[PDB]
Amino acid sequence: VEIAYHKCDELITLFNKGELETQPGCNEEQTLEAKIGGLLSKVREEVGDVCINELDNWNAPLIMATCGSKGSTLNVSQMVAVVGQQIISGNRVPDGFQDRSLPHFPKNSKTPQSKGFVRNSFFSGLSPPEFLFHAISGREGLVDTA
Amino acid sequence: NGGGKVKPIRGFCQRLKGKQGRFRGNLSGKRVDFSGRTVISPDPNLSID
Amino acid sequence: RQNRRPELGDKFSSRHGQKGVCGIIVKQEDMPFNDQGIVPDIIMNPHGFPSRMTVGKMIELISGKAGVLNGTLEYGTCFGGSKLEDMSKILVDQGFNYSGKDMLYSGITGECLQAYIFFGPIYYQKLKHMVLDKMHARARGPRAVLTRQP
Amino acid sequence: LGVPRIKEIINASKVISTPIINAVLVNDNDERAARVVKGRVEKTLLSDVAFYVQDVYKDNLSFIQVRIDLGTIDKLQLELTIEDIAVAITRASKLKIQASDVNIIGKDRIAINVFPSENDVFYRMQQLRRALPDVVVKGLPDISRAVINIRDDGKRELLVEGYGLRDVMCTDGVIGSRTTTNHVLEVFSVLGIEAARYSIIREINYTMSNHGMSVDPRHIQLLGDVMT
Amino acid sequence: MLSFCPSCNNMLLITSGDSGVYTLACRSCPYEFPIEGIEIYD
Amino acid sequence: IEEFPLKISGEEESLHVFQYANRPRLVGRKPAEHPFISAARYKPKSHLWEIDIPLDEQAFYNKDKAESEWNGVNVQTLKGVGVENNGQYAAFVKDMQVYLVPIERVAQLKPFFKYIDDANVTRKQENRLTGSLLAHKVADEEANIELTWAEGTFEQFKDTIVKE
Amino acid sequence: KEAAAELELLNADHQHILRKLKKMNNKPERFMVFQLPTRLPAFERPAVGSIRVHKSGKLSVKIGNVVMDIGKGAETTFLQDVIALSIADDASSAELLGRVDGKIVVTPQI
Amino acid sequence: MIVPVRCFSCGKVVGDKWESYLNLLQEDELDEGTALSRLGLKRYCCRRMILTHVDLIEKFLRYNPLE
Amino acid sequence: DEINTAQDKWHLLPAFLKVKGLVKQHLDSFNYFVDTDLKKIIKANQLILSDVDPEFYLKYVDIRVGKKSSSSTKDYLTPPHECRLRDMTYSAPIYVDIEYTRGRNIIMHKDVEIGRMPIMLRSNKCILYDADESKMAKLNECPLDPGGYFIVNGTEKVILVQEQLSKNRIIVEADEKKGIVQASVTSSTHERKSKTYVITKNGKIYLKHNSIAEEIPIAIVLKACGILSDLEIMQLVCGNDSSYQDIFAVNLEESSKLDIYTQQQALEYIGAKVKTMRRQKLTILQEGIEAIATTVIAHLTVEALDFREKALYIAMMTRRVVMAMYNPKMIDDRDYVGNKRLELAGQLISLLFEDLFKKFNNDFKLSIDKVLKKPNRAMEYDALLSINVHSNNITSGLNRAISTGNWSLKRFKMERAGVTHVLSRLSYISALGMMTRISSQFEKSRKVSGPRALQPSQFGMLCTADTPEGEACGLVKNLALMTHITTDDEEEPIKKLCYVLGVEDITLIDSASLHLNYGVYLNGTLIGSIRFPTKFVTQFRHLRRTGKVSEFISIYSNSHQMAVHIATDGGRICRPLIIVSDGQSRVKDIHLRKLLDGELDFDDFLKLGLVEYLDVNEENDSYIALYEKDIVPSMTHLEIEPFTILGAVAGLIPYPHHNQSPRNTYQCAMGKQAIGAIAYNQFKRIDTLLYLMTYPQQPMVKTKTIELIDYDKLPAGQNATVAVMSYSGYDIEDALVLNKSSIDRGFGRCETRRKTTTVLKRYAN
Ligand SMILES: [Zn+2]
Ligand SMILES: [Zn+2]
Repeated sequence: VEIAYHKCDELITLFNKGELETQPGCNEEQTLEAKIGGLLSKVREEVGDVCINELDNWNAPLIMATCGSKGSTLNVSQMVAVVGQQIISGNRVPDGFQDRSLPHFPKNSKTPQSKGFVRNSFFSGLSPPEFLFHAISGREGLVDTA
Repeated sequence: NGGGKVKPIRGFCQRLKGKQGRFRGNLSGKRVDFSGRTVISPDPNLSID
Repeated sequence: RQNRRPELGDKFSSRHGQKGVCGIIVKQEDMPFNDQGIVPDIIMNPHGFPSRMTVGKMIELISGKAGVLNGTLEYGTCFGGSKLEDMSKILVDQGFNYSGKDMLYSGITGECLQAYIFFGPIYYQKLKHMVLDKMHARARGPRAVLTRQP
Repeated sequence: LGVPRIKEIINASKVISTPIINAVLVNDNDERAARVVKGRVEKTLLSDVAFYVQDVYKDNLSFIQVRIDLGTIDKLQLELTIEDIAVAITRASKLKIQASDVNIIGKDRIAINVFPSENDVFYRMQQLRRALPDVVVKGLPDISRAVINIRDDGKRELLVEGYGLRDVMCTDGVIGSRTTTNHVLEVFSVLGIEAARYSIIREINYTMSNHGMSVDPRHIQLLGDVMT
Repeated sequence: MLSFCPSCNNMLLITSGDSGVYTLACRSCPYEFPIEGIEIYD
Repeated sequence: IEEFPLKISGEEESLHVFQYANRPRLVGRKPAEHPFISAARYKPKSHLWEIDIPLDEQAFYNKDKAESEWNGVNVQTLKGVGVENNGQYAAFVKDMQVYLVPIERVAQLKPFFKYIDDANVTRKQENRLTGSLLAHKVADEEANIELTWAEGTFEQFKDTIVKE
Repeated sequence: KEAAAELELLNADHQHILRKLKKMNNKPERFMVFQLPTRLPAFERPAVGSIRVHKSGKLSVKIGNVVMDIGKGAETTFLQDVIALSIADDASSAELLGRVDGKIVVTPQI
Repeated sequence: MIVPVRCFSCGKVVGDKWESYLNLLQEDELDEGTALSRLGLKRYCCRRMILTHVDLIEKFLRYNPLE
Repeated sequence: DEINTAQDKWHLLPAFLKVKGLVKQHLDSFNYFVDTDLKKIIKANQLILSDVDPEFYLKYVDIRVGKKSSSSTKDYLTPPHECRLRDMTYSAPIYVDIEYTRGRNIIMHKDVEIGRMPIMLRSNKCILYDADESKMAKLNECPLDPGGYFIVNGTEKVILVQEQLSKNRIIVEADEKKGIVQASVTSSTHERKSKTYVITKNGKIYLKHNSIAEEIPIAIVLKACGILSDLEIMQLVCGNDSSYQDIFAVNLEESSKLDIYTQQQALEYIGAKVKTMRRQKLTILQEGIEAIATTVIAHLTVEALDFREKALYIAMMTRRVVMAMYNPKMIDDRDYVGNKRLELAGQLISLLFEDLFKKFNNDFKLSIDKVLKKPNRAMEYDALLSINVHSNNITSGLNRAISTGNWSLKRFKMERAGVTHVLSRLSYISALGMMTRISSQFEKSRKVSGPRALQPSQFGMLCTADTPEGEACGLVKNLALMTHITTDDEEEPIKKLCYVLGVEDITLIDSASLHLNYGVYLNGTLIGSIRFPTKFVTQFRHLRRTGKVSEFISIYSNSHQMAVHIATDGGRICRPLIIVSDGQSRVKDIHLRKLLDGELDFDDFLKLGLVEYLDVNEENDSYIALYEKDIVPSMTHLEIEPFTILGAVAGLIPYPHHNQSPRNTYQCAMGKQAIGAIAYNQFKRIDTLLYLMTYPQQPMVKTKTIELIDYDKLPAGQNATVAVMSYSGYDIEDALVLNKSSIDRGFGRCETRRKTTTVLKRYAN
């Protein structure tokens, strides 16, 4: 997780006081958006790789989800390893407030954990900022069905 | 009359018509006889079918 | 008034989001016991936890078994509550596995269950939707005057 | 790609969101003729061509006088000098303006003299200053925009938002024998019937293999059949 | 041309002038204009 | 940590003060270029002061417009409502000291035209009343006064002097 | 950063009001206008205060009970050119006086 | 309501010890876990009901007929 | 035993909830009603007078409920619980004092009943109010029932907290096509009235107000609004330079092609297009024909006498639409709570009241006419006991409303329904579950997904853990544990105060504003645009947290949009939390020993300047931290505890932070269906369908939220010793498997209670 904080931190910190390589995303500021979305996804899946592989033999989130029936490797990855990027409406959580998501964050924070991201497993518990986020994605799914 | 402004004075074209009305929810959707409704519960030992 | 025995087909909850109905009511002799002699009362399907991905309950079980030993209601709460890692210490000296798992003996056979099992106190609240209300049947009943269909 | 797309394909209405035109390019290039045809059809470049706009009065003289950057025509290769866009103005002017003389002295100049509820010179003057830095210059008027794409690795070719499929089919420098689109109805107005159908079961089967499952072509061919 | 009325402070507009020349008045409060207009905008 | 004195003023026939939309500061060396002629009015309750400045014939004036319908060779027509609200005080610096004065009613000043009243002159021929309209009609009824105009410094030094 | 520049514009005013203030030291007709809080919060009505700029460009303005009452800057009038009038004995009114140049407010600090 | 007369698993009679429990707590102030232990319940499901089970019947006897 | 600065803040939430109660919303608004708004409504209409007999009048003076001036609480009333068995309606009588005109030298008075008011259990006037465990017995009723629910006709019902869109406020919406409607819908007292505004076509934009015929170019109105300088309109609504210059002037054109000078005719263009006055009163066809409408069109927000306020108000509104026409975004959705204001039972029952009481007066007139029509002797006749015969329309009509949920308001001509409920007792949790439930209403049609999802602004001021599926025509939410719904406060004092700080009245203003600072909006109305915004703020906030105008009257700066807002409105959501001055908090950790001693409690920190109530706006402007463990002296406030966010229902779930939220949502949709012990008066009361359990038990792991709702003294459930295993093969999806010889030992046994009412009635024979 820390390898990503400074990687995307490098991308955002040189976008404000300088320019960068903008991928064919037409306009800019979505450049680092696709960057951060891709990077955090690959990191989250990668931690799930070492979650399923180096996990012990003979234990149920494996023997079930690794193979047979209920859940899948992504699911157990969300339990033991990490959860990441609660993603609503296709991207990170938009501003309800001004220049910020929640009252707990400074202004102009583009770092993760500021929009719909979590560094903590369900097992380690959550922080309120990431809990309120995780109380959104699953809900946008619920209405999206209803 | 009344005159407390009773809106659904319509009695006829609609009873024949819409939503769950006559034509669809009633004639094509006929409520049936010889039935039953219950909560479920698994039974492996019982065969299929 | 009437006092309903919790008949087959009655919604129970785990207060944690598990929403289910009892299956076969086994007798006593059946289902595991282990060393104390206790017989697990409700017995619950494992599969529900991973796909629903709720580990809160699965901690609540630990906190429960740890509670009843010290004789103390043990707390838990949103962003807080009793820190799990000490729960172990309370059990391990009193003989129960540092994690909730423990051995059991299948009541049917009577030989050691080939895998460990995980149990403690959990609070299962019983719901409305008692079945004896909700079962329904008809042979030929009354018909509405207008449509003359049931 | 959602189920509401099936809503519109089945429902088969006139207007549709994101009506993509898929059109294969003559050859494989990212340069020139690649961009050229894109310049041959894209919306209107007039404001992007507009440089700045100019109005001055000398006594009775009423001037609408603007200039243009030719280096932009050098950026995006287009076919014009001026008199092309000059006559083009009075062509498209039928929306509002009236046909009359226009002239260049050199290097992109226009000359518009207008004249006769009074202050008509000022009132028409205003609307002229207003809508003129909009109207179509070169392009196909029903097409919003266009993108050159990359196929696999080797091939790279454009797709274009718009309803035409006839003009752009015709438009020079794109092999027309293969051009593909959505919104079956407008296929029915150019190729028609058997083509429209054979498209509808291609696109149904397409979009409904993305969301998952599989329906087999058997059923779909039947849907597109009784629809056709 | 959208400019300002000195004094009267209302508006400006180009008007049809007598003997042509159009002058430039301020409608609905007295003003006139020198013409020889240097008019520049982008 | 020194002291710069100030003291109050009395009533002294009130005060008032215009600010108007017409003529900002000049861009040049001396931004001021003061107004002229006064020739104003007042009425009780609602004040609504007619304010008047003549027009130049060399200004690109167009006597034709003045000779068209409405005669504009007359003075320029400015008026507006006004309001008082407390704490608003003028002041002036007399040597080392400074004298504050109360203000009372402050009015904006908006140019407009009795000329469209002339546009009416040709246009017309060929319970309730609770609100601002109750105030408008009354404002029209009781409207009527000829005020002179003066300039100078008399007591504004001395009344402030004698009252410290 | 916000407050730094903001609170700096205070002293920027102490300069502003300071210069054109002492430029009024003469006796032409020129009027600077203030705003004071109501209720006249000094001490009582027994029957006033004064001004200073303390060292390093402060404002110490006191009224009564040696109350510290300080306000600076202003809203910017500009385009409005403001003229001070007088009612002369009902009819035969309108003696014009001092026009306007400066404007500043005053607020009890906290 | 009243303490049950056996647990829901073991079947050891808990009906008795609830009195002796609470008495043993109030008089002779002593901590819970140690209390129940020398009160004679080692198995924990037998134990919960002593520990658990608020006694309502008091709070239900305010409402009796006679008052 | 030094108390840890980390958790010691815990001791707040009880002391908060201890004095000022859990369910205070429905109480206060009520107790504010009976003690105040009655003395208003009659102060509105205190004189009914016919047209006849020029000497008469009927002058109300005072209103009282249950207190005729004998003792403080009514000397006798009927006990509520016993009132529940008889199908009666719990009631305290109304008392009014009157002045007559009857015969020579009378002008006399009395203390009279006009009818009876269904007050609310555990209000001020209730018998239960302030009675401890003894009266509870003798009154045969529950101690732990939170109350705040009415009781009528013997059934047991609640007025449900009703959300309503922000009223008298600006809103700006864009759309595909359209052209970005702006709207301001203002209401108070008479005439709730909408005013839409929008572009019609192509930079050519118009006021639609159904009171007018069709539309007006906004340049015309703004002229007629009394700013005549024209081109200074552009300098006002547009800005200095930016882009905005052109976009607006295009509009300003078509005013020039027509007419000008509000002095007479520019107003006349409006009244020319207004509809008729409906015969009489047309007399005002004038140039002052429409001068009525220009102060009262829609906006009762300003009105007054000269025009400049409303003028510049409509101006500053016109700015925000052209700002939207520039670029999308940079606008206002209607989602985040600050743009929505819920409202309690307090204003509801009055609005309903002053109607029923109003009809009472209109018709009591017409009944006082019949006597005075036909002369007999010299007509005097008390002309007073006729209130008895002509009453109830106040009472029985009121019961009809409060029970049924049909509110017919003739005065607003606005009808709403489904506004009350049977309070469902299946559990002690459901008792306060129906209680404290936010019913959103309106929502146009369903097809917009906007007024649906859960907005991040909701943090801690509304329960995140339930939005159940009873949606249908509306939405249902719940409050947090710590919310204080701000009431109405006041206006004129905060106005003159704002001046006292040195804001300058709009009349003095440059008429070039937008460049300079921000502007200061009271309730969305422009006042001063003061110099030095931030210092103004810190000054004002400093006053609120200690000296004056407390609770609400929030304030927040703004940047992108240039404004500073002072909002005094009532019916609004606020929440507690601690100020951190410099690095640390204002608590200083010795204050809490000074607290739990009991000589301190809560609502004392306001006067000590420790905690105050923020607002979704204010806190959005502010900066908050979670734990004291992490602070930076950039901060403002820290939440007192994080777990206040989960609702009274949600607080049940142990370790919620380990779940995925839909499970907690289904749980807040379940636990209120857990059968349980109900209340201590359980067996004595007789209800319609009431379950209950034989051997309830405390949930083994509690939560610091449970203990404070007394949930362990009415536990709903069994505590079951439970393996986790696959057994049988009767298991599969969610299906449990129980235990005989256990279930038979008294596990999970239920009872059920039904009532059958049979009314016996005499017949006219
Ligand atoms: Zn003019
Ligand atoms: Zn046991």
